[PDB]
Amino acid sequence: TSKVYDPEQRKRMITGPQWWARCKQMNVLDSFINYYDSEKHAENAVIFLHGNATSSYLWRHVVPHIEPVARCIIPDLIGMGKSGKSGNGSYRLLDHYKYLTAWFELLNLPKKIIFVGHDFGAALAFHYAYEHQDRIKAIVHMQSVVDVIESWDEWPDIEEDIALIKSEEGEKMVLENNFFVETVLPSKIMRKLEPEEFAAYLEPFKEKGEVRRPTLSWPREIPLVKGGKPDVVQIVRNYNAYLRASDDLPKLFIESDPGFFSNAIVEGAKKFPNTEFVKVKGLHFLQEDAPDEMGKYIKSFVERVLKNEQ
Ligand SMILES: O=C(Cc1ccc(O)cc1)Nc1ncc(-c2ccc(O)cc2)nc1Cc1ccccc1
Repeated sequence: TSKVYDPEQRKRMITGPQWWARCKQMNVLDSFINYYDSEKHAENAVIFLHGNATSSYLWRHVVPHIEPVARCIIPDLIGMGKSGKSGNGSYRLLDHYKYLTAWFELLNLPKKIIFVGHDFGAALAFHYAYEHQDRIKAIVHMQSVVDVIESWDEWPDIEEDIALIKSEEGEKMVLENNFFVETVLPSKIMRKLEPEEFAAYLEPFKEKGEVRRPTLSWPREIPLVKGGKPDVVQIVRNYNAYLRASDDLPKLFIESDPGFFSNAIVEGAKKFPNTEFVKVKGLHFLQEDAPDEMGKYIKSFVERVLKNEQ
């Protein structure tokens, strides 16, 4: 089976260099963060968090829809995109969280922040919210790490694949063969990316070896109760319980159709009260198939949240 280019994409296409020229770099702890900042309307802040294999580039066609209503800030996570590397070479969830929260404290953020999370980027937003429950205005999430994996009731039995990624054979798949960037990323986009678009995802991880570590450390953080990292499992248990009780926190979930393990994620997402559910066509990286529909849904949601707090 093959995929085809979107014939109208090249006229709107934003290349890697075009995106990176719109970004800025700032020191954060012992390293630095590359990020996009739309600057205007700073009384609110909408922070977009990518997950594994991607970078701020993922949001490039989504964010213009929201910039007119609120300041939009989009980082490259540490070790990813054009950001600096982690000082100790470690890329666990808490390593990312350490750099991400240090970056927040330098951005002049409002008291209450809006988060937009994908993949493990949503796990970071959820953990931040659990630890700063008075700093959260709204949360948008999608194809997200919503809860632990405790059984195969909703999740397909992925045990054999998890054992693979945790093995030395999985390490070679990532560090030598770039599995998540070269294979998973295009497999989980419906359209075919333009060559320049794939090149922007490939560029941080173009060289073999240890530079690819973040794309191996992320799946090894999976919150599988039996065999997962117990510190990550606890983080996810804690913020899941918080989210299930957060009746007063308005949320938006963008379902992807047919998505990627969608059923398990939706069933977890349904347990969080005050969630508006919308749906777009896509797989895992739904930003690359329905960015304008997503941007419009997010814009209306933010507008509604702002109008009803006032
Ligand atoms: O890594 C995870 C973590 C997770 C996600 C959601 C959740 O409720 C609990 C834990 N899941 C995962 N589990 C399996 C695979 C996977 C499976 C097969 C394959 O060929 C490639 C990747 N990928 C992933 C990455 C992923 C999927 C969906 C949403 C976020 C992150």
